Amino acid sequence: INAFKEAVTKIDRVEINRRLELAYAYNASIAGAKYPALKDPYSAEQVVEYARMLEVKEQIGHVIIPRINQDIPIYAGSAEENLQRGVGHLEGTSLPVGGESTHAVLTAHRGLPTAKLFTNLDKVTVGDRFYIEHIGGKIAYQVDQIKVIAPDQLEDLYVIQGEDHVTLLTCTPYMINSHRLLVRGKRIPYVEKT
Repeated sequence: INAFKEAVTKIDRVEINRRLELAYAYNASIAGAKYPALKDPYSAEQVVEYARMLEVKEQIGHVIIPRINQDIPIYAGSAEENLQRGVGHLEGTSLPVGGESTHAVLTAHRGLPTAKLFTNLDKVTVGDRFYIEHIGGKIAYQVDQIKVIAPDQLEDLYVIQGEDHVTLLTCTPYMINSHRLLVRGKRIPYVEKT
């Protein structure tokens, strides 16, 4: 929410860059494999510390989607704790700080009575934009692909070398959840202007 934007301003640029660098290294690591053992976010299988460097007052950034007027905190891992309050990052996929050979997967709950979250993620079209905001600032994506897969298929979630992507992942059809609707953005130039 607001505790992020503010809490961020209070941190020193050097500290920030130290922390971003640690994330880039993580990402470069993931990019390098071979394929990470990826695991259905929608199950208990046991706090998470992989993304400590990005963590600022519990979150690691914010996901903005103008088309559906959503601005949702992001939390590391996909524990139900976090899916109750916002989007959860899927451990094994790139940290959502961007860079070539990264593919971050962000996942969210549809239909919750508390928050809407990715409830209206079906209204998102190719062409649309969303933004990840993190300790580093705000980066921009343009939806380049929307795809419906079976729950045990994952090829679509891996890093694509030389490419910079973020996928918003939810369940589908609405209220049947036999499948997974993936909305994947592709990094585009964005000059944050006051």
